[PDB]
Amino acid sequence: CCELCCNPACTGC
Repeated sequence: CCELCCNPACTGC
């Protein structure tokens, strides 16, 4: 998770 994206690629917010 980066900020809002908790996907296994940081592209799922």
